[PDB]
Amino acid sequence: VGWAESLIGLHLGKVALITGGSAGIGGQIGRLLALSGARVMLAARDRHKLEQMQAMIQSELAEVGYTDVEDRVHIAPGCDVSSEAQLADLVERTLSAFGTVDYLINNAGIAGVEEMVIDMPVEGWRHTLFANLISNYSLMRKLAPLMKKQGSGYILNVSSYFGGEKDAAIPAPNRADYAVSKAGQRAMAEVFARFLGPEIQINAIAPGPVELFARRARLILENKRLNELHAALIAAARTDERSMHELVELLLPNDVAALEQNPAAPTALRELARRFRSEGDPAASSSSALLNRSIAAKLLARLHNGGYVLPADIFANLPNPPDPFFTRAQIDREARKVRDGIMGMLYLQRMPTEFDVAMATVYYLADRNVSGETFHPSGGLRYERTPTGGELFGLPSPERLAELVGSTVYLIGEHLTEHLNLLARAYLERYGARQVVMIVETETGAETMRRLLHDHVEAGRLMTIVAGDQIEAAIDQAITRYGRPGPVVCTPFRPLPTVPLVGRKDSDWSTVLSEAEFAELCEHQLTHHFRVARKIALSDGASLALVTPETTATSTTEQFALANFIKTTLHAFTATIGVESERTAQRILINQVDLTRRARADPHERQQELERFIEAVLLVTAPLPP
Ligand SMILES: [Mg+2]
Ligand SMILES: [Mg+2]
Repeated sequence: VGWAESLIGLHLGKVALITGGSAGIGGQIGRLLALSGARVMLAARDRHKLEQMQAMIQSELAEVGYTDVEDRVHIAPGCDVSSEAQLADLVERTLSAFGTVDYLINNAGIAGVEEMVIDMPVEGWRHTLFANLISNYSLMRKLAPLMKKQGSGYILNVSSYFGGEKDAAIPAPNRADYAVSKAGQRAMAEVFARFLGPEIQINAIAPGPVELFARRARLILENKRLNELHAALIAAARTDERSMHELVELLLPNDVAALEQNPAAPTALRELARRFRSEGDPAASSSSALLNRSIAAKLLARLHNGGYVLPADIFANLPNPPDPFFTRAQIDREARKVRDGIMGMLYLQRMPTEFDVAMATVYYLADRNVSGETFHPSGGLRYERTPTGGELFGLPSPERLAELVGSTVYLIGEHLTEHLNLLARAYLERYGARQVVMIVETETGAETMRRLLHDHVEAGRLMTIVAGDQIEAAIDQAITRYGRPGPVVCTPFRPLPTVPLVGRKDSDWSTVLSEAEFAELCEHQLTHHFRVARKIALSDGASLALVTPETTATSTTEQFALANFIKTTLHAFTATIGVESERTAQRILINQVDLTRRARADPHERQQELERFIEAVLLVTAPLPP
């Protein structure tokens, strides 16, 4: 009798580790697993919140008739999952308390940087990947050996609808780091299942929206002001002789009315001011002041990152608009717009509670016959998605191909020398590009490409730059010395690793892909492209192709799995920055080109494989006529 009845015995005899276990979905999964008879370890940062969650669950267990409830619910406070050292301590603490872990519930997540890519610090991106994605691999790598040795285990990654679907990506503007980490959580389950079977199940859950929008609305309105100011300054500079520095000085009085009426100001800035007044709330200082110090700092960074020369202290004396910069009426209005938009996307016109999602998840965990899947414990969304892995294709139109004549091409890479050689020669010999800038990682890479392209090096058509781990500064060098690019083709510097992804039942797994190697994989195959895109998305007229890693007939099955992991995970990034790029005055296109095809299965077939690559890249880097 009672709603927990459905649960008694459901997970009896299991030991579960739940990260982010002090609140939200994770706390409810921990609660319901304990009611179902599992011993649970709840991991989180704040001791107090985790203590009160422990006390609530233990009280509920005793209420249902469990005895010795202290033995059934343990906590691991101070656990920052972005710290590899603290993940090691968590596993030690959990094994000492309970012995082998049966269920790894990878639930901890941080929201991330919550900015557009062009405003997203590289270290904040990396931190989100460590907290939300690399942490899931790390705990799997520590717990799967014991699971396989005992003959059973279960890894559940708590992804999100923001991570997309198996064969379709979803844009998540202002959340690219988060969306990438969510897509990676799903892709990890999709590609590791064949290696972790038969002993270990690995699945993801991807709930849709779950039960304030005010902070989110806040961010949207501040973002809007930043984007509108940036876009107006870029537009004004196209038809005004003054330097960007001189144009930004027009903003320093921080006075909407004075700017609208300044006959020395470019019309784009006067029209912007007229817009802020006409569309604003009279009680909001954003209707009478152009910006605040927070928005001003982000604007200055965009301009610097786009190559504009301005003093670091240009906004040091900017007058500070009085609170509220946006009124609660403005914030609540945008919040209701966000809410109503999500409610409108749900087929069922209701969102689940955290309890509902956890209950469905805890029933799902009892199913012993599924692996490699993403379960949707809530779902039914009208969001548009972008199918991934469409194959058949050809050359672009002759009108678009002719537009490459005289263009400046950037190629980035090092490992894929045959791809880089053929692409450079296609642009230069076949389509009359003026010059190719070859941006490599090392001097040895540079010498290799200079050797392969010696004729074009001698003729001044092929320039090489050595980027090292300073790709942003290398792009700046290319822009200053050789001019802005049209095509930019971004291939990974590094090949995929050649290591096993699982160990033998009785082995120590010492040769299996390490936690540190997994982080390096993300650095070289995801963050590499993020860093290039972050810069190129400020370069007007660029067409960026992000290229994911190769697999050949000599590539291992582990490399094929890692290539598919990267493909899926990067498609979340590509879809997101595509939408974000619509908000800047700079005209940029961003597309992804996948080298590894769907199935694993002589010098002629190779050269046609490479020729389809060339055609793919041309189809997304040739500019459409204006
Ligand atoms: Mg100008
Ligand atoms: Mg654009």
